[PDB]
Amino acid sequence: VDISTLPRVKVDLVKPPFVHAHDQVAKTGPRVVEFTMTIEEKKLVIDREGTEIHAMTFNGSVPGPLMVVHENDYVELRLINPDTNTLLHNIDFHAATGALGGGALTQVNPGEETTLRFKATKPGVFVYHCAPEGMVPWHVTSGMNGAIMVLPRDGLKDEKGQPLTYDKIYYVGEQDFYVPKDEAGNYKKYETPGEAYEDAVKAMRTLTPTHIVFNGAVGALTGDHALTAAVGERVLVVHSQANRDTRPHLIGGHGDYVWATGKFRNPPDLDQETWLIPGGTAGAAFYTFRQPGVYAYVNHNLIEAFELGAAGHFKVTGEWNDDLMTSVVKPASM
Amino acid sequence: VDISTLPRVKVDLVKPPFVHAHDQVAKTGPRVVEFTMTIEEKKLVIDREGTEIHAMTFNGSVPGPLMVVHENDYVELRLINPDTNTLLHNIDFHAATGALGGGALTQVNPGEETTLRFKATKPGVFVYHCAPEGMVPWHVTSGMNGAIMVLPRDGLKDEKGQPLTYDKIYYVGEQDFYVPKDEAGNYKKYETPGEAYEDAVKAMRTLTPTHIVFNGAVGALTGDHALTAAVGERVLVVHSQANRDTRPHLIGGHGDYVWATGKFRNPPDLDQETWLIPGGTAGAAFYTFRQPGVYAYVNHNLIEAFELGAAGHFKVTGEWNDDLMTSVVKPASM
Amino acid sequence: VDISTLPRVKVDLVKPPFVHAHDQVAKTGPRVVEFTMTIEEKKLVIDREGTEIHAMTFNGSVPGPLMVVHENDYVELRLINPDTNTLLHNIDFHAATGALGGGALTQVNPGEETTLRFKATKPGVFVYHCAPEGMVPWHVTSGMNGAIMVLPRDGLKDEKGQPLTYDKIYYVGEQDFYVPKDEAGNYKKYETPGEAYEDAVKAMRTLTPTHIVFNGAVGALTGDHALTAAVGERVLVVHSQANRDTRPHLIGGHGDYVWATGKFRNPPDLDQETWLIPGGTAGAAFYTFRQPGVYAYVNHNLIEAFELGAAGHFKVTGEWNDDLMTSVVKPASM
Ligand SMILES: [Cu+2]
Ligand SMILES: [Cu+2]
Ligand SMILES: [Cu+2]
Ligand SMILES: [Cu+2]
Ligand SMILES: [Cu+2]
Ligand SMILES: [Cu+2]
Repeated sequence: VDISTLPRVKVDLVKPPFVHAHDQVAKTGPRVVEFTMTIEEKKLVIDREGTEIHAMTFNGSVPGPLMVVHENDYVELRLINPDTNTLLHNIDFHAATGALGGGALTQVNPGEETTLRFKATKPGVFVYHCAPEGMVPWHVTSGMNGAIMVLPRDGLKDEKGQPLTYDKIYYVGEQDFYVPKDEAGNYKKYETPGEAYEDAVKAMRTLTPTHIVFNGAVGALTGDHALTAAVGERVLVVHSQANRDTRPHLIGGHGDYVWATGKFRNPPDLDQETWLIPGGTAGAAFYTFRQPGVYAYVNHNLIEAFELGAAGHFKVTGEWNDDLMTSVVKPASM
Repeated sequence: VDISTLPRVKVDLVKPPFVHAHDQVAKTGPRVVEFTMTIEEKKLVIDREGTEIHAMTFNGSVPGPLMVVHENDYVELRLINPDTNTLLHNIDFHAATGALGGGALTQVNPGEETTLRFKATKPGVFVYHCAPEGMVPWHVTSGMNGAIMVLPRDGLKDEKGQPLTYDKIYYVGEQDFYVPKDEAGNYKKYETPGEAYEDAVKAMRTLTPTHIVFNGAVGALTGDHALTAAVGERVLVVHSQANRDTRPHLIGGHGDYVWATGKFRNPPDLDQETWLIPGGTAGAAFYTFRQPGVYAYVNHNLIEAFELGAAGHFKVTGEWNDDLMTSVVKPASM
Repeated sequence: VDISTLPRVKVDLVKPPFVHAHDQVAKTGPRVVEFTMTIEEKKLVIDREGTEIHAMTFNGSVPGPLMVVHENDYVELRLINPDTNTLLHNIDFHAATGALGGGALTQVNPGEETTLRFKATKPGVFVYHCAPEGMVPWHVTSGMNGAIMVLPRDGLKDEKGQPLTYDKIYYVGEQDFYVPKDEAGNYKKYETPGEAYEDAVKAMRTLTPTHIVFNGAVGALTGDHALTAAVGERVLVVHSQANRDTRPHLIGGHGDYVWATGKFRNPPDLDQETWLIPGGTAGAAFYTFRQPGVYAYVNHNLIEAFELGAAGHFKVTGEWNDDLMTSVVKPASM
């Protein structure tokens, strides 16, 4: 087969929790979709008390952008490592076949550039992350991870076969930070990551994170930055994790359709309250709202949710329904 | 639809691991089932060495009672907070839709009372727990949790469709306690929970429990308080967890039918040895015994089972079967 | 039924990750397969820095050998405890029914021998381990565990029904060691296990392992001891765990067919990137390779993989495929 006959299309990626424009059903044969990502290292504030870390990011955000392609398309990515960085990076896709998911061919030193083309042969949601030889967990637990969705050429289907169309799509990436704290119980500071590597390893070896955040900060999805919807809309939430297990939960709602492993060739589950997403994988949930108000989106390890910071908010417009839930007797003195 | 035409029925709840009387198949249309729960705070001994904690409970037991209703019924709960308590409580159902599962409408200060009515629209086993704004994990990891079973209007079915009828039903609730210990390695004591909140938070932030118990105490289901059955009986064990993952295991037996997420609209699994129940969810297992004797029911994280206290016992009456298992040569010297 | 009419067959077990000779489809009725295992206690080096532990083993290896039988066969095991050991051991199968999986009938003091016969009535992969009264986690987290595969009498089938034949079969057993370290941060040494029991308990109570290894040592499956295959071959990897959850991942590949709980009466999953295997269970993955080169086989808790030592290697011979993955622009300066 000649690759030079398929059409080409350029896409510009958007900062999460929003996704770039796309169609839910394909209207073309296989194509060549062209993305562009610039690695960047920067200081990040990840809580209210002003805790600072040295994060490494794709396109300058934790997590990286969510790419969306169709099955049997050709994904061509152009990765740039500017001259102001200091480390060696390389991407690694869980959707590509062979050569360590592409990590053996995308090693770029500071001030370099590479291009990798692969074929998306399996539909579902997959995880991509950095993976340099000898520093994999340090690069991954600092923010170099993201997801990619390979939709089927015909669309999503329920357990029987009828199509499933969504109105909105959000992308939530959970991230666990292991910040090294000195003997007095205070977090430390450094100048460059090379001074932080040793303490980062020593803190990672304890297997317990210090922070767990949605979208790269505490409260990054609550307040004015909350997600939005209306009663009757259909939302697809793509949840991702790269190093640790997670159990998403939508307080007040359920999961109408859940791919907990994120593979669309399998029939989904029904009426899930809390599903488990293993570490190093992405899951998808499909929900249609039925009541207005504010919703919580948490990791139902309640200590990780309400003590470490893994919580977000939904705002849904609409009109109440006294048949589903009603307050018969308001709180009185007797 | 008029709610005032459906019949009403009052139910009195029973202390676990026993369940109140009910029918496995519905013989009426939708009804209104009326429960009553009184919150109560008390000192609990949770091990053999006499470790004391300040537990908060529904109806004065850890875990709370197990309610049983049918699909599309109307659950009306009347929650009372006596004047001798000191905190603010509110229930939160994972089976109700909207308003944070009912937590935004059931806040009762000490010496108050409220009534909440919702509609059980999805069959399966669900978790309910307390959830006050700012103290969710502290209230939940002290004993304010339980389960509720919404059976289908026609009964349980296997993976092909034939009905599944059980003879007995037991309810096991696993609970993890994070008891604060002082510098010498000894557990601390307090007078009221307000003095314990700070150390409780500091101990919870370590993500490792100090105790893990079945039915609210070490050895609460072993000895004379063990569960009972006979060879040929059919038992449904409803296992619950509210904060941490668990992996139940029946030593010597299996799981004939397992709903690991606890949703009956999904086909069960077959011949499970150890299934995983995520944190903040309830699962159901259906087993028919084939050999007499004593059985262990453990959390197959063996350190949590035999070092922290998550173990219980079954006593089964019947006659042995030399065909399944037999001792050919008893332990000899050669 | 008379047991004395079925044919008998002796099998000699092989050190992992290799399996003794067997057929994928049965060519006889039910038989009586005879195994032999000798318990042995020995000092093991489990890392590069020469950390020593006192391991207890079946047949002198961590993990124990993998037995393979067919459904409805009769497994007869003869367990020997030589006079040079010092503890009391007893095996415990998750595939047998009744009497604590066989632990109540196989207690052998040093210098003894026993024989146990049971019937394999459920197909799948199961875990067996030692379980003495009062020392279960200490005996299990020192290397006394393994797996057993009970194949169906007709062979493995995919989600629709077509047979699945494998060319090679490997067995990977993950093991977590809790080595006690003294106040200076150095691992301790002892003479006999009786001196190590107390510190072993105190270290186990922290719920965090110090080492996590494939096949009983760091780097035991990398280098010249890596697993081998060719492009187009079909491999069945049987992964086991006895105390802790694990999430296997094949970097560069996928899971074509996955039994994550390891029970063959259930339809497998498709196109898994990372599946979760609960603690105290065994799972099976079936993969056919499509690209040559070196593959990583890791626990995708990347801290446990690349910081504690849970990693192995595949070497696949064959010819590259520029259509699946290709390097369009090699790393350049621009
Ligand atoms: Cu990197
Ligand atoms: Cu990965
Ligand atoms: Cu409360
Ligand atoms: Cu909850
Ligand atoms: Cu032993
Ligand atoms: Cu076991």
